[PDB]
Amino acid sequence: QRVRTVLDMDDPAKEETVKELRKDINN
Amino acid sequence: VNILGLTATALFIIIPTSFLLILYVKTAASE
Amino acid sequence: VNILGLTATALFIIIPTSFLLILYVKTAASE
Amino acid sequence: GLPWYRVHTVVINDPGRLISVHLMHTALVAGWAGAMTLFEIAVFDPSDPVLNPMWRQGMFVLPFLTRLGVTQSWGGWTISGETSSNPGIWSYEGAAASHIVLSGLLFLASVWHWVYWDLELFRDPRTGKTALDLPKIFGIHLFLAGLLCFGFGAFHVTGVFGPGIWVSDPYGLTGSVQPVAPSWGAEGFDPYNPGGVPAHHIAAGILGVLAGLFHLCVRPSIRLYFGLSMGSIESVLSSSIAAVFWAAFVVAGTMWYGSAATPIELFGPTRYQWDQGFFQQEIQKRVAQSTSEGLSVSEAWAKIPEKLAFYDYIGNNPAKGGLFRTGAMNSGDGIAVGWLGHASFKDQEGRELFVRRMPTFFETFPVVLIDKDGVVRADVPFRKAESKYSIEQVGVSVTFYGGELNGLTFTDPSTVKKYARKAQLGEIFEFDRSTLQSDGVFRSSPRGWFTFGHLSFALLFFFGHIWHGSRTIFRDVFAGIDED
Amino acid sequence: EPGIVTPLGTLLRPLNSEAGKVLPGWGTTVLMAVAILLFAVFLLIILEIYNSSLILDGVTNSWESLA
Amino acid sequence: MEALVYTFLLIGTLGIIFFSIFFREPPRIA
Amino acid sequence: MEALVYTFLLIGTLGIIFFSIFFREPPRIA
Amino acid sequence: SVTPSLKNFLLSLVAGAVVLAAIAGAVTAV
Amino acid sequence: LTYDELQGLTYLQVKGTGIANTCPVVEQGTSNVRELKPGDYKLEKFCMEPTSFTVKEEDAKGREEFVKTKLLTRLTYGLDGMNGSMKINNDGSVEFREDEGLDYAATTVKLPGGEYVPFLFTIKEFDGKGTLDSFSGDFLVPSYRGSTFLDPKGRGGATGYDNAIALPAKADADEIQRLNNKSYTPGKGSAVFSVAKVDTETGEIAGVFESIQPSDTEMGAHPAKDIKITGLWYGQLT
Amino acid sequence: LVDDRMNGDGTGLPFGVNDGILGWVIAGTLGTIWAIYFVSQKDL
Amino acid sequence: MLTLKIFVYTVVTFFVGLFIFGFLSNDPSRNPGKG
Amino acid sequence: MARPNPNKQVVELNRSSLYWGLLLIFVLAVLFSSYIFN
Ligand code: CLA
Ligand code: CLA
Ligand code: CLA
Ligand code: CLA
Ligand code: CLA
Ligand SMILES: CCCCCCCCCCCCCCCC(=O)OC[C@H](COP(=O)(O)OC[C@@H](O)CO)OC(=O)CCCCCCCCCCCCCCC
Ligand SMILES: CCCCCCCCCCCCCCCCCC(=O)OC[C@H](CO)OC(=O)CCCCCCCCCCCCCCCCC
Ligand SMILES: CC1=C(/C=C/C(C)=C/C=C/C(C)=C/C=C/C=C(C)/C=C/C=C(C)/C=C/C2=C(C)CCCC2(C)C)C(C)(C)CCC1
Repeated sequence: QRVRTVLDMDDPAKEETVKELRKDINN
Repeated sequence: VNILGLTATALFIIIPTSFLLILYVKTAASE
Repeated sequence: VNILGLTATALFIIIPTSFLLILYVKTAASE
Repeated sequence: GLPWYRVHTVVINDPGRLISVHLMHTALVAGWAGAMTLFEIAVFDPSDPVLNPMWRQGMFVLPFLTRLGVTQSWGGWTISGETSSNPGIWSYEGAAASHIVLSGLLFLASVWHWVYWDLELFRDPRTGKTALDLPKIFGIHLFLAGLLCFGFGAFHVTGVFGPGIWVSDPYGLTGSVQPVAPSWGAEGFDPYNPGGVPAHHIAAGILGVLAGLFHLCVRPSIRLYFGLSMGSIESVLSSSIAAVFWAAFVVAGTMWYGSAATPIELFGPTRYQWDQGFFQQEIQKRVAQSTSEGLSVSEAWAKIPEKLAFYDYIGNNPAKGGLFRTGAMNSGDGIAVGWLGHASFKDQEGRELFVRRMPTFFETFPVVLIDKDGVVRADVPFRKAESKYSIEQVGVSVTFYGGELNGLTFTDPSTVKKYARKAQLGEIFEFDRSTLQSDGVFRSSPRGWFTFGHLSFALLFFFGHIWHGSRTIFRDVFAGIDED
Repeated sequence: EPGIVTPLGTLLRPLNSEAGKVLPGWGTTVLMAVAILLFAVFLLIILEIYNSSLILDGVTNSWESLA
Repeated sequence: MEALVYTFLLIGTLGIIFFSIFFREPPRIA
Repeated sequence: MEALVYTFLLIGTLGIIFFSIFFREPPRIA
Repeated sequence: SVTPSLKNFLLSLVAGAVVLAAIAGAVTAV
Repeated sequence: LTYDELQGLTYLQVKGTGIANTCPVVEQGTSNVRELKPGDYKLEKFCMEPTSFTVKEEDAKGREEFVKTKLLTRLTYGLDGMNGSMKINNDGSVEFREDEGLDYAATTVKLPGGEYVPFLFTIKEFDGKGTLDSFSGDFLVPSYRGSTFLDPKGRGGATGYDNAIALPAKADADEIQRLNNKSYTPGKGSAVFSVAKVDTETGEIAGVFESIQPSDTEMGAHPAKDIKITGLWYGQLT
Repeated sequence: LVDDRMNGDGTGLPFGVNDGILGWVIAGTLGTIWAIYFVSQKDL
Repeated sequence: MLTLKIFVYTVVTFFVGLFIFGFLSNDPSRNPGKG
Repeated sequence: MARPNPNKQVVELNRSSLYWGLLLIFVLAVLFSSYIFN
């Protein structure tokens, strides 16, 4: 449910994940 | 065996077949 | 592998060599 | 006499023997299809569709049989792991035998057309010379191709009369051969939409029938006839080779990037699903859900399917093989026989760490453990002196959830290092390597081999199209220039 | 000398009897060019959809389209 | 594997038979 | 085993070279 | 209906037609 | 066919028809069953005819079920002419015993996939307890092969080589379940019989049965499967 | 019985004809060939 | 099975009838001999 | 055309082309044998 947590948890394992590459202008 | 018999059979087919085909093709070119 | 590469190499040597020898022997008998 | 590379030119002006060599070629190709099917059936192991699917076993034409509906065997097994009590005629071996019989019949027809080449059908009724009305023949062939395309799209893939096509969920878990409704909107041009295939085939078959009728009726103009050399069969050969390598590029790109017509349950995952974290994202979303709902970590990782966990593994990446690493992926890294569970890493301070996953380029990759905020917290150093982030210094333990090691926690660095090195490759599995004597190096997927072969053929056929267009346009100077 | 006469060859003979028959002028070349440019536009459309250079409403252009 | 070899050898022998029957050198009355 | 194959291939290449030099089709000036 | 990507694509088709007309005019300008 | 009209036909007009493998059918009588005189009866002309063979099987996806087979043998699966005694009480309790007869039939079925499953369809030494609408019990399933049966290499239990002799240096410690011993240990099977039709003028009883029994073990080898036989049964009382 | 079969074996069956359609197709085929031969006689 | 039997009976009857009426079709006249 | 096929042509391969083909085959074998044996 926590998209921010699942984003910050997929990020260190893989920085090229589309969740990290998508809608990150807001970040 | 499974593979040494395989290569033995393949060579025994192909090499005499090559020899016969060489002789036949030269003969047939000589009609 | 040790023997499948062996039969691959042997076939790649012999079959085109057979083809070339057929054509050459036919030609040399023709001329 | 002729050079060896010109022998097949003896059938340029012999339509009957051109038909004969085409028939022989068709016989050889059908016989290859049958024999390849029988080889793949003889060497295929169907006992585990989850951890040993066909794309782990080097099956090349088995996915193409499964894609259009052939899913059962005469050996009593279904490709979906069920039991086939009445496979019928059209099993895998049935299609193989049908192709062998077709090859034999085409061989006989090729013999007949080689012997009876001098058919008055091939004579022009005006001058008595041998000729082919190539625009009319193209019209007939285009009409037939449109009819066949329309029938394939309207009866086979829709399930109206045929079996449908293979359709799966986005994560390749519950795929089966299903009837497919056409998609007549813009979504019909979605490549991953299965509904685009029947709609394309219906519309393109109708257009092919209409254009074939047009080419049956309307004769070409003199300007375009002379420009494209419609009286020469080599012009048709050049344009056909052009269309064929265009199609080869299309199918190579479609297979490499994935589409509705290249399912992952049949061909394996794509490299971009590993690059963009497709299965990793789905697994972590399914774990984040049911954690908010109120389950612990030991469960809700056991709820994760081993098929999905196997999909999230770089050893199934099609872009991790080699040009001379031959055979099945099972011969590369063993047969996968069990998911060990998710590995969670922690330090002495208790913060959670994640292994940096190996990118597709890297044959080898350093083991790095990164915290939630993107800071490297541990590694397996190359220099075990004046190091600051080793597993021993940081005190990293690993706990497994959901697999054969569920609930187990390891604190010794010698085992934490090996489990981190395995977690570098994604989800951790146990592999039987003694059965096939696997060498421990990654192989390529059938989609990767397909893409390589078809891209190479596409470039070689671009050269062939150049050569034959050159031969057509410059025929009168083929033996040399006019000297005047 | 004539060829080999077969019943099927006689049946198929009118379909191969008009070799070299052409229309004067340019014929339907303008219509062919219109069809070719329309086909080029269509191929560009599908290429840009599958390249994600063209974004449409119901076209997800991802594996989630399997859903 | 061995069944493949046996079937191949048998069908190759039958192909040689077929060719020797139907594509033989025709005996000439001269 | 593989060393035998490598040596045989190299020696066969050198034999082809030897034959191409000394048993070439002679350039005829007519 | 029409996305900004679709509008830009249609305008690009218009621009391509314009530049083809321009190069035809450059050809006939001699 | 009823037993009376079966005995009304001669061997020449029964021969080749298959009726010799078919149980008699009680065409007359009633289905009240409990309207039977209780007491001690001599079970006589007991006969059993299968109508279905199914084999317990496990597929790749993890599902266990009884799959349908193709009967490889011909009409040789009938049991008939068996004898015994049965006890009926006024409350409806019944005890069922089969003494001897043609109480075994070697049968072979083919699984989808081409696998041969031989088994001994038997009901011998069957103890059955229950009620008139259903009584369940156990029966002995002997070994498919006798102890003097020889394999294609001559090895066997009470006769043979006890080792692979075509290999002068390979018969030891690995083919122990193939050569070191040929086990003929008997098995057991479960059955449930249910009386359906009865005629008290003649004492004939009939009904359906459902049995589950092990298949052949190939003389201490590849493990047996469970064969589920549904069928009809018939008999006469006293 | 567990399966269906013709059960025509033995029993002294005339030409092995267990169904009259077999005798009819035998008679029809023989009579058709005879009729072709008969309407085609005196033609040699 | 009965369909297969009917088809095979038709095939065998056809070929046997061809045989019978072929030898009935003036077969002793089909020779190159004189007289 | 007639009873014989008029499109009969005679294939030729001189000794220089034989040497080139043999060299090509053996050199390809030398180059690729290490990779095939792996
Ligand atoms: C479009 C073509 C195509 C594609 C993409 C595939 C793909 C596949 N086949 Mg396949 N197959 C094909 C056509 C194809 N095949 C045909 C035409 C045949 C009949 C000969 C076979 C026969 C075949 C067998 C019998 C087997 C495969 C297997 C394989 C799988 C393992 C990977 C592989 O190909 O081996 C690795 C591929 C290569 C190393 C390619 C070699 C690269 C080029 C050709 C070398 C350049 C030429 C060079 C000059 C040769 C000189 C060498 C000489 C010195 C020896 C893979 C899924 C295997 C499998 O897993 O079976 C289940 C297997 O055992 N196939
Ligand atoms: C109701 C209408 C309808 C529907 C819904 C579809 C739906 C579909 N059609 Mg279409 N089509 C229709 C009618 C329809 N069509 C009709 C009436 C025609 C005319 C007969 C066609 C002709 C047609 C063609 C010719 C193509 C399709 C394709 C497709 C697919 C598009 C998505 C995709 O995978 O593209 C992916 C494919 C592309 C984006 C094509 C890109 C090609 C580029 C521009 C060039 C590639 C080669 C180039 C030389 C590059 C060389 C290499 C490079 C490195 C240098 C989809 C299945 C494509 C297909 O089959 O895809 C598998 C395709 O190639 N259709
Ligand atoms: C009754 C005939 C028949 C049938 C229905 C089958 C059926 C099958 N064959 Mg096939 N085949 C046959 C004849 C047949 N074949 C013959 C004649 C040959 C020799 C050429 C073969 C050789 C062959 C091979 C090489 C293979 C099979 C395979 C297959 C299987 C999957 C087919 C597939 O993936 O389609 C895919 C087919 C296509 C994508 C073709 C699309 C057509 C293109 C796009 C046409 C483009 C040009 C066209 C003119 C444009 C039209 C314009 C438009 C406006 C109309 C299936 C069991 C495959 C398999 O798994 O075998 C084990 C496979 O590998 N077959
Ligand atoms: C379907 C397409 C196709 C077909 C019908 C032809 C047909 C023709 N080509 Mg070819 N060509 C094509 C594709 C095609 N080409 C491509 C892809 C290439 C680029 C690689 C070329 C480049 C080319 C050249 C450069 C020449 C021709 C020539 C010829 C003519 C004689 C060929 C001959 O005798 O070869 C004889 C070949 C052999 C005796 C042995 C070849 C063995 C090869 C090298 C390896 C084995 C191939 C393998 C068994 C097949 C599997 C691969 C397959 C999947 C493609 C003939 C009209 C010649 C011509 O125009 O003559 C006037 C000529 O000089 N072709
Ligand atoms: C290096 C590339 C190249 C070369 C020089 C040749 C050479 C030849 N082609 Mg061509 N051809 C090519 C590639 C090539 N082609 C490819 C990729 C295709 C598509 C499959 C074809 C399709 C084709 C056919 C079907 C035929 C030939 C034929 C011929 C011959 C006559 C000249 C002709 O018609 O040109 C072809 C013209 C071009 C290649 C120019 C194309 C320019 C386009 C319109 C630009 C469009 C750009 C546009 C903005 C799209 C941008 C896309 C982007 C967004 C991705 C000649 C031997 C004809 C012939 O008479 O042969 C005997 C014939 O029948 N060609
Ligand atoms: C299904 C299995 C199929 C089996 C495959 C059968 C085909 C195998 C043989 C095909 C190719 C044969 C080639 C013959 C070669 C040959 O025929 O001789 C040269 C050939 C001769 O041309 P001509 O027209 O002058 O020949 C006239 C006739 O005598 C030839 O038919 O020229 C060519 O164009 C062929 C290729 C260029 C020649 C150069 C290629 C060789 C260079 C090798 C370099 C090695 C050195 C490397 C050092 C770094
Ligand atoms: C299982 C059922 C089949 C039973 C098998 C036995 C059937 C009885 C066959 C006995 C025939 C006796 C030999 C007659 C002369 C044979 C040579 C001949 O023919 O010599 C020829 C001779 C020359 O004139 O003819 C003649 O002398 C006249 C000869 C009369 C030919 C008899 C034909 C009877 C009717 C045939 C079927 C009705 C046929 C109609 C079918 C049409 C399509 C439905
Ligand atoms: C006669 C007859 C018959 C029989 C048939 C048969 C038996 C067939 C077959 C066949 C077959 C069985 C075939 C097969 C084939 C194969 C092929 C044709 C192939 C191939 C190959 C290739 C071409 C490859 C190449 C390569 C290599 C070598 C490696 C890698 C690279 C490449 C890929 C290039 C019948 C009775 C039915 C009918 C009557 C008649």
